[PDB]
Amino acid sequence: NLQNIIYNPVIPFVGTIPDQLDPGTLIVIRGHVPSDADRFQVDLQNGSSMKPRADVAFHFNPRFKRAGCIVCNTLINEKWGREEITYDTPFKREKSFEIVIMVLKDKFQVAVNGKHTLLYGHRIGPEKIDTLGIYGKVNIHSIGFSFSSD
Ligand SMILES: CO[C@@H]1O[C@H](CO)[C@H](O)[C@H](OCc2ccc3ccc(C(=O)O)cc3n2)[C@H]1O
Ligand SMILES: [Cl-]
Repeated sequence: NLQNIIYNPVIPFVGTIPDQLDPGTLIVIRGHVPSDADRFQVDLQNGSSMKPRADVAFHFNPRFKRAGCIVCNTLINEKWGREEITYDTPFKREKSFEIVIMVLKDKFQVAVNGKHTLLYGHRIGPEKIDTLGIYGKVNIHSIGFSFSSD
C-alpha cells in the first residue's frame, strides 16, 4: 500500500501530504543520522507557513546530546505545549533508521526499526494535518504513505 511522495529530499524538506491522515494511515520515513547531528525533527503541520509558523500537530524530535532522547510536542499559534519526553531512544549518530508513524483514532503510534518507540495523543485533529516537514541534521532516503482510504 506504500506510496512515497519523495526520495533523497534536500533537508529542510516540506511537502504536501496527498490524502487525509485517516485512522490506519502509515507514514514511513527511511533515513540516516549524520555523525555530527545534535537533533532533527519530523513535523506534521497544518500548512507550510514560515511567517507565521504553521501549527505542528505532531513534532517528533530525536535529540542526540548525553544519552539521547525523543521530544514530542504540539505547536499551536506559535506556542509549544507540554513536552512528552521518551528517554528510551533507538536513534544514534551515524546509524540508519526506519520510522513508521501509525495514525490511530486518538493518537500516533511510532515504531523505529520495527520496535515500538512511543505514543502521542492527538492535540490537533489529525484531519487538519496537510503538510510534512523534516528539519535539522538528518539524511532522508524516502518518505511515503499508506493511506487507509486506499
Ligand atoms: C526546548 O526548546 C524547544 O522545544 C520544542 C519542543 O518542545 C522544539 O523542539 C524547539 O525546536 C523548534 C525548531 C523549529 C524549527 C526548526 C527548523 C530547523 C531546525 C534545525 O534543527 O536546524 C530546528 C528547528 N527547531 C525547541 O527549541
Ligand atoms: Cl486510539
